[PDB]
Amino acid sequence: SVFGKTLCRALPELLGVTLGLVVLGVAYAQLAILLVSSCVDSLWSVAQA
Amino acid sequence: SVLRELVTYLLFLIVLCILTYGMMSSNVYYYTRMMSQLFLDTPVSKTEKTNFKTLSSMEDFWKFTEGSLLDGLYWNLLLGVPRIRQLRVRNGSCSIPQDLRDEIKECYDVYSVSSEDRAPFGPRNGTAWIYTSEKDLNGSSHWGIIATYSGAGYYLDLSRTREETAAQVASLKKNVWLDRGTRATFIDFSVYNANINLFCVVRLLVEFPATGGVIPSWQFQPLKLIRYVTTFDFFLAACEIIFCFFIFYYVVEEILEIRIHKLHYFRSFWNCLDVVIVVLSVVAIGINIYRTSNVEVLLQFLEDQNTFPNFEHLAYWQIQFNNIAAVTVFFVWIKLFKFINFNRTMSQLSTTMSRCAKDLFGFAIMFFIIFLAYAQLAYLVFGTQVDDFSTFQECIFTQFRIILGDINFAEIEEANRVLGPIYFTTFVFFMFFILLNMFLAIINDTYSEVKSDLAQQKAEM
Amino acid sequence: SVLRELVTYLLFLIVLCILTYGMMSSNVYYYTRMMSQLFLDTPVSKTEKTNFKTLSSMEDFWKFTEGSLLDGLYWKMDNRSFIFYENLLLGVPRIRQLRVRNGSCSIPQDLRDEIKECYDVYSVSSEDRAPFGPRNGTAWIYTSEKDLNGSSHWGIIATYSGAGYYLDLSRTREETAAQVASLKKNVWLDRGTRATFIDFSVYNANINLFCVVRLLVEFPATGGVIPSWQFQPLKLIRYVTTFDFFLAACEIIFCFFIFYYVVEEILEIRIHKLHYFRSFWNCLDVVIVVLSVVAIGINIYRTSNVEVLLQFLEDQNTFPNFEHLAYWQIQFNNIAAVTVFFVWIKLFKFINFNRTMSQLSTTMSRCAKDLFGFAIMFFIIFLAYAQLAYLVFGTQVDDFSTFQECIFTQFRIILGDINFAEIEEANRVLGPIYFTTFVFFMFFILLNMFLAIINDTYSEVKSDLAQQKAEM
Amino acid sequence: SVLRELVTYLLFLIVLCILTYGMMSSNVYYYTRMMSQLFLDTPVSKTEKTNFKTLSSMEDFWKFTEGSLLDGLYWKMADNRSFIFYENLLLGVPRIRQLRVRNGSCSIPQDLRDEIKECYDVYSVSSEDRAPFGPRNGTAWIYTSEKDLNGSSHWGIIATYSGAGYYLDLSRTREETAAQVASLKKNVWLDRGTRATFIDFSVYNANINLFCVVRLLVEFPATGGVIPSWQFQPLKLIRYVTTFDFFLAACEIIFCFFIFYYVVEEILEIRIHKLHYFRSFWNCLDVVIVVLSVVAIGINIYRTSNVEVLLQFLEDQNTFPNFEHLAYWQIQFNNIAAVTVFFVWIKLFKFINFNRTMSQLSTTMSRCAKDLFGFAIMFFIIFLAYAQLAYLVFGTQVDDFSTFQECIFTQFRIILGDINFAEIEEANRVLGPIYFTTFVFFMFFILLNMFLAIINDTYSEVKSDLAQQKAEM
Amino acid sequence: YVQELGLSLEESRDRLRFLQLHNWLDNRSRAVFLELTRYSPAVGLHAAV
Amino acid sequence: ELWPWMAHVLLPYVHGNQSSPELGPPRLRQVRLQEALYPDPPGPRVHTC
Ligand SMILES: *[C@@H]1O[C@H](CO)[C@@H](O)[C@H](O)[C@H]1NC(C)=O
Ligand SMILES: *[C@@H]1O[C@H](CO)[C@@H](O)[C@H](O)[C@H]1NC(C)=O
Ligand SMILES: *[C@@H]1O[C@H](CO)[C@@H](O)[C@H](O)[C@H]1NC(C)=O
Ligand SMILES: *[C@@H]1O[C@H](CO)[C@@H](O)[C@H](O)[C@H]1NC(C)=O
Ligand SMILES: *[C@@H]1O[C@H](CO)[C@@H](O)[C@H](O)[C@H]1NC(C)=O
Ligand SMILES: *[C@@H]1O[C@H](CO)[C@@H](O)[C@H](O)[C@H]1NC(C)=O
Ligand SMILES: *[C@@H]1O[C@H](CO)[C@@H](O)[C@H](O)[C@H]1NC(C)=O
Ligand SMILES: *[C@@H]1O[C@H](CO)[C@@H](O)[C@H](O)[C@H]1NC(C)=O
Ligand SMILES: [Ca+2]
Ligand SMILES: [Ca+2]
Repeated sequence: SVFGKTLCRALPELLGVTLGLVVLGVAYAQLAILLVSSCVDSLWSVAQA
Repeated sequence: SVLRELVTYLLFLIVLCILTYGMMSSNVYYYTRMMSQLFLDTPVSKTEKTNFKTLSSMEDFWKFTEGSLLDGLYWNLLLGVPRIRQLRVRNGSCSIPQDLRDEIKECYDVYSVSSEDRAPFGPRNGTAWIYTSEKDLNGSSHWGIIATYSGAGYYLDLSRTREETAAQVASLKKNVWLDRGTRATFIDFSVYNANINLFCVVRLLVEFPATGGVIPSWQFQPLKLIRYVTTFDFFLAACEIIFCFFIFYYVVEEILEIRIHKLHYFRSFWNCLDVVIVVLSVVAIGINIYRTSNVEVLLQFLEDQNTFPNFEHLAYWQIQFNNIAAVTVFFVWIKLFKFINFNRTMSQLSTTMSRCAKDLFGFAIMFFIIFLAYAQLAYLVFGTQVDDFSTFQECIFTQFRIILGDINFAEIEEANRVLGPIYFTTFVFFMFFILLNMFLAIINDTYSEVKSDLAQQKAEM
Repeated sequence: SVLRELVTYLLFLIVLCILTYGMMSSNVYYYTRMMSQLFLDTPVSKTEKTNFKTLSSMEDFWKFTEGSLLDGLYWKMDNRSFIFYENLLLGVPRIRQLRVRNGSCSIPQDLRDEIKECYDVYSVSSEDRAPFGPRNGTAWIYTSEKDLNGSSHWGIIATYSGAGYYLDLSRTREETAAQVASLKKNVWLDRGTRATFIDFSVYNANINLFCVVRLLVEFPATGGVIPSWQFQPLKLIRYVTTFDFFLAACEIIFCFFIFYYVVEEILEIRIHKLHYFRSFWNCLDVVIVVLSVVAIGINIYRTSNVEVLLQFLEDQNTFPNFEHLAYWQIQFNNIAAVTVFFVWIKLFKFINFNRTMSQLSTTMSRCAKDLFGFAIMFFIIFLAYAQLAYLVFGTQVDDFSTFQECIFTQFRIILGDINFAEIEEANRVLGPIYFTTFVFFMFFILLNMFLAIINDTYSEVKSDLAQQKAEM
Repeated sequence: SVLRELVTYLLFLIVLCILTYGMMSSNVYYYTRMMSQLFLDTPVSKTEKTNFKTLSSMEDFWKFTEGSLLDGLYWKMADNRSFIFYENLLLGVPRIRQLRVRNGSCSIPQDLRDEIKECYDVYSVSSEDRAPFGPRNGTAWIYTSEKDLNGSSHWGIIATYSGAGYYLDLSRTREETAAQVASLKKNVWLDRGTRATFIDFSVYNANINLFCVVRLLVEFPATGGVIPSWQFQPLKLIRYVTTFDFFLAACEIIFCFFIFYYVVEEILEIRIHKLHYFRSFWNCLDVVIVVLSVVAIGINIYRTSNVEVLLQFLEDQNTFPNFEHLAYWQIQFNNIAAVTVFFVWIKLFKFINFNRTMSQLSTTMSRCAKDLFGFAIMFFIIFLAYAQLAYLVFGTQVDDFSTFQECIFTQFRIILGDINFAEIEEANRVLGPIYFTTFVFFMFFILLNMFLAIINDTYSEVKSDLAQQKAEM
Repeated sequence: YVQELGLSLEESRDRLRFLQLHNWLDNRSRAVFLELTRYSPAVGLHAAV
Repeated sequence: ELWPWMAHVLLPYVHGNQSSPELGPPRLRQVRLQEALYPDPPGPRVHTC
């Protein structure tokens, strides 16, 4: 009976973790999509890292 | 008090998330990739199944320069005239060993400023056979693949019609222009899209190593011309001025606040993040206003002219502005967390991280020590064979991709049959079963301790 | 105090890094890249599409040697050859073969009347030594290993001797073509042929860096062709420039550091502190000094004997025998790379400056015995699965051809790099059972046990350091 | 004493490893690869790109037959034999067979019996044709029963085909076989009633004493299309030729003696001592090991005792050598032996308890198994619930969910990250991405972590009990 | 544009040639949208192509 | 070039005396759009639609 109870009581924590993960992912995705815009095809190390 | 900060942050974020929309929604990527396919992968001629990306010989370069290049330059095109230049080295710049000089009588060192050649060669007629310094050649460094190339060299500028450029390149090929001393060659031009508003500066470099063969590389840079003829322009102009007002408000309130906390202000993470955001924003605004007040040659070359448009001082600033207005967006987005950490079940998830960061940084140091040991071993073992470990940066990035599951393992095993698989197996085992679990151990212990102290010392009265 | 050890180790690390940076001359990769592209990817003829990497029969091999090989070897400006107008071809290339003798195995009496000849797999005890063909030259007479200055090779199927039937080609295409045509007319590759080697070298005087090229073709006893290649950029004219003298001085500085380390370590265990092996850093130090002295010995032994280069210089119309130098250079590179890796992980002896690093190091050291104990069980299970996979797919898949291939493939399954389209069709039942059980037990059981052990150990260490401290 | 059983187990393991090394000989993989690439990768002719692996119609089968097949089978050196790589001798003659069905074995609706004049059912034993057809002169046009043909069932991909049908034994020369297949193609042999076709032959390769049996099957489903499959199996039927073979025989005898010792030791204990004996999990492993070993010994004895097919083939060598049963039993023996070796190696955990860390881990695993089973019930229920949804929604368009077991395998491959989204996405614009994303989240974020919670709790509890009992007594 | 494309026996090709020659949908034609039917008498399932 | 396609693989598949119970003649339903289109684009064509 424990397995069902645990997943029921950890829902707020798991939802908070997913919200943080998706906010961080949105930030990084916008950084990446706005970062290149060049089509250089070379080791632009500072921008490549 | 908190509500005012929340509403002003949402306003500053809603203006910013639509100000960046006008930067990524201009379809510049489509134009750049259209030009890339137009100039790169089209075959030199129908009888050769080769393109600029797969050049391998000097004759391939001569075929390309009279071929797909002319077709692309001649068929919203040809801002002024293109230019082609070369950098070469000096006979005798390297020393032949004594016991072998009886058979070999020429030595051409790798490219260096000290070994560069400045004497005239061939028929002393014009600019193609005389050395011009960097200061009067209107150029700068390039930072190529196997060396860093100066802005000097032997240059020649073509003309506005296909026939005369073809005649010029045929004359150059007739009396040999690319000897054994030729180390690099550059082709530069500019194209005006003229459709809505967009330039494109195109640079092509071919490198001749001291051993043999060629190495091609390319660089396309889309500029930007500012003009307001549609509501889609005035809307972004208003957004930009409101954004500038927002930085003004933030900086004036920061100056107001620092008066009371001249030293007791730089200990909290949020305030230092705010000040780095505002300084990045003011730098971006300064670069933007510097660049926008340079419309004097952007339209001067639209008329038919026979001069090379030296559009490098603008591309550099266009590149430098993009990759600092991107980190600003990242930092603005990650400041939203401060407003999120107000729920009763959300402040635990933030205090946990703020309490375990001290140990996370130290274990990151140790992890990177081990990571660099593996990277250096891989560089020393697979350096000359694999092409994924050809340079140290490539070794680091290849290891990072191996962690994420981007293995090749074919040439890794081919290069070295023993100590090649050993490296792979040990790296995978340690990075998959041991090393990446310690971060989770630290986080777990911190979360347990935080929860225990928060639920035991509180929730008892 | 202790900072003397820190500064000594920092100086040693700087010297080692200087040595390895000088050893790793930039853009040597492109040299070998162009050589391999010229000799390995060119089609054997204008008509066909096969290259050296895709040889399939003896006729393909004969088309290679009268084709792409000769086109790449001989370039147009007797006169010498320059492979890319820069790489000088040294002397002449050499072609050798190893073959077995007819009757080297036994045909069962049941069908002896139908089959007359059998040729065994290659082995030293079963190789032919008798003349054959038009017995006039050295290509038809067996020459011993000692009279040929050869050595073993350790190919893919077997380890081949340094003897065999050899021929030295010419300096010009117009004679090498005739020699190869003459070898092709009078059949030189029969059913007894087991291996063939082609060897040569180039110089490229621009940089100071030789290149030794060896190509191998193996003919298994079941028909077919297996090709292999090796390009090694040696360096034999060490002292030409100032940086060369700088590296030479750094070498003797490294020797002094190694001598100091070994004398200090042996002084520490003359009669002082018998059996210090209970510690871990001491074992690391003795491993480092052993590896360093082995590397120094290898370097001294391979650099004091370059007479094979003096001779070739006396007469530049012979075969430059440089395979021993390439082999020892590879050995030296392996030893040096391992030594550098083990030297780098010695920083953990010194990163204890704050308290957080001390806690992290204590936790890392205290979770060693539990992790070793569980790794024993993990590897028992891993090897059981590897043996099952080897016995089931060992003749069909080619990722399970050998036991070590099975181990590597199992390590790559975890990262998701296999087909499973060939695993499922090689055996429809017991094929997918292995895959599903392996994935389940590796992901949902063993990884979680590793993390559970680490979490418990970290919690206990933090707890008892918070108990003994701040409470006394 | 523990030492006695330990040393006898190590001796058993050594002889098992010797047997496995002996049976897995020198590189037979290269033998198999050369044969497979010769017969499966060469294009059917010099102007098409189709090989046997990518057959797509009935005319492609005819192109392959009088084509790449004869090119690979017959190699030029009075009616001289053929050596495939100048080393592999072709044994006797190849054979070609087909299995058909009957016209009118189907049910056409009465409202459609005016533009549909013939329906052929799917293959089944109760529906296969047995009547002569075409130019009913030879054996290719006359049915032959399974007993007159010495055949057996096959278990192909679509169905399990019997060992009967219409067959031809080809010739030893390229010209005669080409004429035979041209005659078969002229007087139409493969028609809409054809359901399966087999090609069978064998080679020897006297260099390493090892036969190779080759079977190629092409299935024609009732719904149209072509499905090819292949099988190359190496065998060893003349074992005793070298000293190593005698060494292997001695090792096999030693293995039989060890198995007898283990079974008698088992029965000496099960008799009276500890009548229950089943609450150990080590006794179950021992009994399954001995059962698998005795099954393998029985299969080996039944298989190597009769080689009368080889003896009959050695009388005259112008006939078809029938080695299919030997290959079938070789595959069965290989499977049984591999599983036995795996379990014998697993049995080693019974002896690694030499310190206080091994016992801790073993106790942890033993105490965790029960609730791991309890939660694995739920994990498998949810896994099968996702699998059946994938089967019902994507099972008619995607080829990765076409069968239920294939759905299970694809779901296991998704965990490793070996997913191809390029075909699943357009199979259903909605419920396609939903299935994938929910599966990934609830498999990595939820169900993978409950296993950790359980294991972590039981390990910590075991350590706490072992440290509270100790240092307090 | 509903074109029957019937004439099962032999005149289907004639109808196709007449449509091509008369320029039925030469210019200003977005899609073709050809679709008829299927019927597997053995398995007992129909199909729409 | 879809007319050769129809004449080569479609009509033999429909009216051929082989396994293809069609159950009803085929059909064609194209569009006209009531407006012509410009010629082929030199270099790059339309992005998607
Ligand atoms: C320059 O080249 C010529 C021939 O190309 C050669 O004779 C001369 O030695 C070279 N110069 C030096 C300094 O080697
Ligand atoms: C280089 O120097 C300045 C840069 O604008 C200019 O006056 C001069 O004409 C340039 N030289 C050229 C364009 O050849
Ligand atoms: C090979 O050896 C056998 C054994 O004596 C002999 O009969 C046969 O003629 C030999 N064949 C050749 C080609 O040497
Ligand atoms: C073998 O070499 C001798 C010496 O030159 C030559 O006369 C003879 O023709 C050669 N044999 C053949 C078959 O060419
Ligand atoms: C082997 O080395 C010796 C060195 O004294 C040399 O004379 C001999 O020619 C070499 N062998 C061959 C086949 O060249
Ligand atoms: C198949 O049987 C039907 C009636 O059962 C008959 O009309 C048809 O002609 C038959 N076709 C062949 C090929 O025997
Ligand atoms: C059937 O076999 C007989 C046997 O003599 C032969 O005469 C006849 O030609 C064969 N039928 C055909 C169609 O070839
Ligand atoms: C089946 O086996 C028997 C036993 O020798 C043999 O006589 C018969 O020819 C075989 N069947 C066929 C079709 O060859
Ligand atoms: Ca020491
Ligand atoms: Ca027992």
